[PDB]
Amino acid sequence: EELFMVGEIFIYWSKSHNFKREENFVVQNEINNMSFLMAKAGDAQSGGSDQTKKKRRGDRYSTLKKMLPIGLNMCAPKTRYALKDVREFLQNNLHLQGKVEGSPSLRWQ
Amino acid sequence: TTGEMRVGWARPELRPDVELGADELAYVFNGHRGQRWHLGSEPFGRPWQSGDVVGCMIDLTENTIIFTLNGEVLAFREIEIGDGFLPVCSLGPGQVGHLNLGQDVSSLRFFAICGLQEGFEPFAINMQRPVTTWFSKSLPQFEPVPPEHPHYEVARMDLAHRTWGSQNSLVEMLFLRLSLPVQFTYYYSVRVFACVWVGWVTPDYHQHDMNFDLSVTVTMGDEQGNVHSSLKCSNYMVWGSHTDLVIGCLVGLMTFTANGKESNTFFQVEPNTKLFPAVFVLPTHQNVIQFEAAMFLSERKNPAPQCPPRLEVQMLMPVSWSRMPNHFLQVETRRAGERLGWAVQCQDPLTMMALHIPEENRCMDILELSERLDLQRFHSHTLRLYRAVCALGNNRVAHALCSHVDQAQLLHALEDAHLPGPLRAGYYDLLISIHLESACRSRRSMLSEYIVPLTPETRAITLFPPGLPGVGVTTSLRPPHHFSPPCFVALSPAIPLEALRDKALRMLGEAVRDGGQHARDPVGGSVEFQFVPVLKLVSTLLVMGIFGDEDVKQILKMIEPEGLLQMKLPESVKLQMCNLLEYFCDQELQHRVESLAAFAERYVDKLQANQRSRDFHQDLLAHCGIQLETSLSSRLRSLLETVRLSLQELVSHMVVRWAQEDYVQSPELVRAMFSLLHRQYDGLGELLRALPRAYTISPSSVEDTMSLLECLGQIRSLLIVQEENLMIQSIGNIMNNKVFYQHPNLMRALGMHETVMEVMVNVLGPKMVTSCCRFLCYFCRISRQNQRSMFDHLSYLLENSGITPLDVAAASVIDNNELALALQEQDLEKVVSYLAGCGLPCGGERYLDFLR
Amino acid sequence: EAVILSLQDLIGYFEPPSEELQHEEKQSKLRSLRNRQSLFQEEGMLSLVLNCIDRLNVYTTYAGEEAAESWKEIVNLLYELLASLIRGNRANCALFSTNLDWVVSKLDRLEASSGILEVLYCVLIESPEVLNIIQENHIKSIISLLDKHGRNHKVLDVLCSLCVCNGVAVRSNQDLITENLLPGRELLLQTNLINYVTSIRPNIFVGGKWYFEVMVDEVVPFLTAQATHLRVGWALTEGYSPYPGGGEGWGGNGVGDDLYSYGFDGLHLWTGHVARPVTSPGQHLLAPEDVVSCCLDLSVPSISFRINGCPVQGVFEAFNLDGLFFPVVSFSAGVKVRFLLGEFKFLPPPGYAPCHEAVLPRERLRLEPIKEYRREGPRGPHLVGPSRCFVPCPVDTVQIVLPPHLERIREKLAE
Amino acid sequence: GVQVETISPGDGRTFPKRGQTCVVHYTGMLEDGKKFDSSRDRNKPFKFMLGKQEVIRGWEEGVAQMSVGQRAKLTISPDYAYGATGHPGIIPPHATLVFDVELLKLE
Repeated sequence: EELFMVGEIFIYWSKSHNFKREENFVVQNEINNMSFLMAKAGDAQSGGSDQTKKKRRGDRYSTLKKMLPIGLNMCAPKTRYALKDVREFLQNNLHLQGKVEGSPSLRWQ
Repeated sequence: TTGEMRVGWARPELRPDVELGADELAYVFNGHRGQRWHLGSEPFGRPWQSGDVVGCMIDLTENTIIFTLNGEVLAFREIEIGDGFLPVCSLGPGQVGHLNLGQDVSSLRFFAICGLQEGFEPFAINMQRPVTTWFSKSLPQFEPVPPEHPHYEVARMDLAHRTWGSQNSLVEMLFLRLSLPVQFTYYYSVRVFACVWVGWVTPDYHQHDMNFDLSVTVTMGDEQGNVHSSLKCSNYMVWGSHTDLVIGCLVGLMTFTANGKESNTFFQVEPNTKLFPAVFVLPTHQNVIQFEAAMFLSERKNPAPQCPPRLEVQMLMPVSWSRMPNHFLQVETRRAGERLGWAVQCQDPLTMMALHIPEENRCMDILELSERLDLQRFHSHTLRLYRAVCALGNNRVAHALCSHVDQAQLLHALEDAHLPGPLRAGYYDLLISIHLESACRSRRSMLSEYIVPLTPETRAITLFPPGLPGVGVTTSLRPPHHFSPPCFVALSPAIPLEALRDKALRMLGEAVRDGGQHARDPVGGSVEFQFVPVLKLVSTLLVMGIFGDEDVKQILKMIEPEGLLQMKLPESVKLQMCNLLEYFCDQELQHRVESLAAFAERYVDKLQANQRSRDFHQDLLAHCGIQLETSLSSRLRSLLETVRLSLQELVSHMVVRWAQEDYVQSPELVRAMFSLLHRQYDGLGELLRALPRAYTISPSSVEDTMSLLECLGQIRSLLIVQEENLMIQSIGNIMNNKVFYQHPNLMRALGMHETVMEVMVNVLGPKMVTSCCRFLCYFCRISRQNQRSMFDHLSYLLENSGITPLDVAAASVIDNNELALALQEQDLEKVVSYLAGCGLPCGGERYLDFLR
Repeated sequence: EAVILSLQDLIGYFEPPSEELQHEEKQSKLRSLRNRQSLFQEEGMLSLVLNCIDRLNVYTTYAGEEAAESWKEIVNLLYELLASLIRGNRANCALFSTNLDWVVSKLDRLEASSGILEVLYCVLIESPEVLNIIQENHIKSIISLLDKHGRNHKVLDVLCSLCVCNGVAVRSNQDLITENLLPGRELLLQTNLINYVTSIRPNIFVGGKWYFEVMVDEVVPFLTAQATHLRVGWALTEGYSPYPGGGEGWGGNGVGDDLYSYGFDGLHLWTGHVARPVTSPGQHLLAPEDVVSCCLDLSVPSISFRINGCPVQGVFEAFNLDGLFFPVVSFSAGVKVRFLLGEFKFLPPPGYAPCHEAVLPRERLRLEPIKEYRREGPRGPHLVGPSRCFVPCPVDTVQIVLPPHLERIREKLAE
Repeated sequence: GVQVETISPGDGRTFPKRGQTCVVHYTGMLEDGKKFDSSRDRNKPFKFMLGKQEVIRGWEEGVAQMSVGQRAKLTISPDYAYGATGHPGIIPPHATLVFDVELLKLE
């Protein structure tokens, strides 16, 4: 939390794995692997995109993450995210679009 | 510090008196042991120790209560969204804690670790204001018995009595204070079925225990030390198959008839003090007790003597309890202490805005009303009642209100933000009422009149700045209000003016600033109370015509800027604000008329020298008006070029936006709004209508004119209904002024006579008629055209005069051939018909003289 | 049963239009309402219901009442029914312009008084002449009824209605309201701003004779518009809870019946909040020169407060001697005062142990705010309590004995 | 009748004279102490010439028993006060008053 940073990017690669977990029937086979025998923790990294002190200012916004929320609507539909457009924020927009599509997987729960 | 302390979300509905946790209306966890409660205890991980910052979280929509421990999850999930939940904490015996809520500056490990990440809302993001938390007193206070009180179960019927006994075999200690005390012969009596401490109780009682007797007397010395032995013995009353009787007759000295028969006064006699006829009762299971020389019911109230026992609805029988919320009292005390000398210091003043109910004395702060909603509402109605009793003018009564309200208390009403809003609206309206109302009456119509003096100062007014209503050039008159500050030995209530306008202006800066910086406290608990009472106070005080120009400029900067108008608003607030803009339009119009009349007076001698350089002369002034088709005429043209016309347009530019986006529901808003709209466009025509009411006057006479003006402000105030004498006084004074001779034209420019006639209207539904008709007659006498203006109402005056008022008709008819012609024959039909009514006379000579 | 049914049917028939409706349609339905109101009005159904209100009020429970059990309801509905006729047409109120004395006469019935109050409300809200008619009499009964019946929001709304017609204001009634409410300062909710009471005690308790002194250091008599009180005196543990909200009578000290006190000026002790007028060796304020001194006695009641050791008479009697007793100093605002638990400026015969000497267990001296829910640390406002509280009482030992082998073992142990 | 009781000494000297422009702070509450007035509530001092006879008889008498700078409670009798009239809607008929009189200065 104090870093808000590359450590979050290291978590972001795990978030890409979360998209992979979101990606087939073999993912259910991991439960079949569990038959012989997660991603939510990584969500904190998405919060880092909103950033250090600017995050404290974020409650006053009601900070930058709200613009990322616009990407979340697009997430249901990912080079296309770039069309909505600080290029790093577009990368942060993509991981949020992925986490939002991962959030669509949370609807299954 | 470490220790048990239930903490978590709960509901408003919860009873404070009950121990927290086990009840349905809570969702909380332990510190010690670390488990939790809803409907009973559940296991729950990690008890906290001292220095373990907590944090507690809820999702509504999805329903969860995730308590955090230094931001760590370890619950009360899937709760129904009911009341809207209170955050809550509750200490055990001697455990210590420190709740803190919101203020991101104060935000710490509790928040940064989890708060603005997952997406959640600490309380001061909601508010500029510090929260007002609540807590139980240990002290019992009676509250009237709810149906099913644990299961104690009151009932009533009326020989005076009432039935009792919990249907439940419930355990212990009812403390039944009766609702109504005493003040300083009367039978009382109590009947009990299946041991009990019958007697009488002081208002300050607060002991809830199985113990009895337990609560004192006093004996003065004479510092000789002699013996002024008498002093005190009252601090109360007590005692200790088949039923029994026990009265409590008093005024005065106490009595105690065990089994209906005397057993000595174990306690007796008192100065002049309240005593509830309370009884303490350990239940003896089913059917326990019953209740009831003039009756107590008589002594307690107005109907004393009115002897027979009239049992009453207030005769409630509350149990004293224990634990009730009583407001944190945000601002509190500023004590500081020392040792090795043990000095202690406080110094700083600050105050509760207290009240009490005398019948049950208690130091009940007004802020406490905010949860005490019923009694709150009742108080708001008391405020409306004072607003009604102040009664538009009627100043005499108002001083009695000054006895009951205090100026400073209203100033505190200006002070507090935590005060719940309806009451606030009531108090600021009291400030409008007790004081300012006479001012707005005095200067409303007089705002309409637009008269000006011919002082040389009026010669210097101009129009353009080298626009805006900021100038204090004012001129005109509008006679000063006379205050009558209220001594209490042995006719217009007053304020510290300059302070109150300062307090109020500051109040606006501190009002608009909060929403300009944006927040949602919202001050009164609603935006409507966050502005309307205040903007009322301001617009009204502004009507009063105080405010030095710089402060009005402060209002303008507060609005234009060149902003309150920047703000999105509630309908009502928009209404008041429209009244405010309306005052600006009236003020600017006063500026316009003022500049134009000022130019008239400036142009007078320039014309009159031209008149004589080598009525019908007024027609020559019309020749001056023939300038439309002599360089001075070019000066006149240039002045039209000035007269033709940001302010008016901003009113357009935004009021139209209101009427657009808002959908202006509720009339009157609309009416005043488009009244503004119409009056901004073509202010020239609004001026056109305005002019006849305006009338220039010679400065040397103005003083007397001023006096004459107040006479209107006498009668027009008296237009609204003893008082008839005040009126005769007023109209008499209107006779007394020489100006009424000197300037008849202003008099008729005033409604004046019709206003007097209006009184006649009210009078005609009786001795006032005399002053009225005398006035109207002489008013006919003073000039020719005025006789016409009075001529217009003859159908009314004639038809009314069945009986002197008719003499006015006569005077209206006397001189003019024109008026003589002017009447239609029907009016004569009315006269001759009344003469036909002279078949049964001497009014006939009167009507015939009218024909004469 | 037919009567109840007809009543409910009439009250329903006249149902006032809802405000939620579009303005126009509501106005039309409202005209229909005015019209129907007049339509029962010329027919004398009004006065018929008046006769019902008369004859039903003839008794109060007779007739075989169990068959008539419905009565408490019946007559109720009629008042409401009457109200139903009133709210629109002014002619109704005009017919009540004569009957109003009767309306007040039925006002005292209690049995359906709230609805009767709706009647009278509905009457008074309309035609002004009816307001003119009412006298220096019936209104007094109105307020008396308000005394009789809690704090209805409604009742003051009546008086608010009595004050003003439609724009004109009938002043006699107004002054009448004034005389009949305001002087009593009882049934109305009287109010005033009050400075916070604040009280502090030095360290920890007592409970023989015991004594202390308190120099005033700094007191302004009238800082803040309220006078600055500075009471001083002893109090028992669980019977004095000086919460910031105050004590009974506009705040104060002596407010506890479980409390004892003195100070300020004119002497005069406080108990039960009540002051009683003690004499002084030249009565004087607790100005800084003056020094309170207090010697509470065990068993023996009276606390002989003294002005620099000058006697202030005999005082208290018959204590609630239960649990620890402690010194207290109430004060407010511009107060600064010195405790003198022992640097005494006076030394009474009283046989007291000095309160400085009270610190015998482990009680480090330190003034405390009594009980108290809150502590204003720099970290922030603490929430605290309830906290906790003598002549020690050991359990018996002697009623026991040591058996032979074990008594010998405890003798060899004894050596 | 009126039974004035001293609170604090002032100069301890100059009793009021006829025609002096007495200037005071005070507060007024009933027999039972129900507050009804205070000059402090306005903060602006009350001002009254004495011997001007404008005040109730018990005030004109009660101030006279005081001296410059002096503070005193004044428990004026109803007969010397509003009395049987009462104070029209303020003080009920036959009601004794209580005043925390605080004479700022005799003049």
